[PDB]
Amino acid sequence: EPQVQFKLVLVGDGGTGKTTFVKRHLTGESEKKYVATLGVEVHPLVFHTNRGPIKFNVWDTAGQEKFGGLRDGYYIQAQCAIIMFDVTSRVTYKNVPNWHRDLVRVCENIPIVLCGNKVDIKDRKVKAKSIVFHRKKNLQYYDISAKSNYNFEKPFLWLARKLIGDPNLEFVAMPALAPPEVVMDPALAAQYEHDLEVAQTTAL
Amino acid sequence: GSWDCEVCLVQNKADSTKCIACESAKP
Ligand SMILES: Nc1nc2c(ncn2[C@@H]2O[C@H](COP(=O)(O)OP(=O)(O)O)[C@@H](O)[C@H]2O)c(=O)[nH]1
Ligand SMILES: [Mg+2]
Ligand SMILES: [Mg+2]
Ligand SMILES: [Zn+2]
Repeated sequence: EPQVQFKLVLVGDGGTGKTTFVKRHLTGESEKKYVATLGVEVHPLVFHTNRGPIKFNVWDTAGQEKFGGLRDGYYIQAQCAIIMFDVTSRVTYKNVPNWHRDLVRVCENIPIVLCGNKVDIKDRKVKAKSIVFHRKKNLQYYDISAKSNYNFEKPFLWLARKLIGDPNLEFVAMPALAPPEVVMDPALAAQYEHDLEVAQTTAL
Repeated sequence: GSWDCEVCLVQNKADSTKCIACESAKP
């Protein structure tokens, strides 16, 4: 059996929590591969689905996004992507369209998930009502908190369903993750989820 | 005769002598 795997590029402004996020997956971290020419770590993240293992080879930068766009080689042959921003920093959301542009310039219409990270932080700045980019671009959106594992699996499950072409694909179990470093209040989580539902009904 | 880069895991064509992504040579 040839293993099913996908190159996933993880992009977004410096400081949004991309590295923290990819590192939640323990085996992905222990089996990560360094790519010296591009200054990239590729984390092989296996998920066990009802139709067998799927591997997302996640490309994480070494911080170079702080200084400009990423090189073509970073994006090349990506089959899917996650664009991350930080819900405590509005400018990171303002830069989402730039990331999307740079991405599609090299990769075109691959499946993409937009993730708003750091929702564990009480003083949230970018709320559901303001999160709109995905609605206009065909993209799926999730709130996440890398530090608490909140919604960790969501982007990967949505991408798996899209790539495989199976809307009923399920993960059999969560991968082994680093234990939460901060607690994600279940009440706040419920509220945030509801706020997104409300926002989805708004016109434009 | 496609091959998987052992450095970055990208799949390359048989035509390619080095990885289209990371520039590593084919074994
Ligand atoms: N509170 C909180 N802090 C986070 C979270 N994710 C990342 N951070 C912090 O944000 C800072 C930047 O994280 P990093 O993963 O290096 O961001 P990157 O530059 O996009 O890779 C670090 O100090 C992290 O500890 C999160 O989910 N919650
Ligand atoms: Mg980083
Ligand atoms: Mg695991
Ligand atoms: Zn390569």
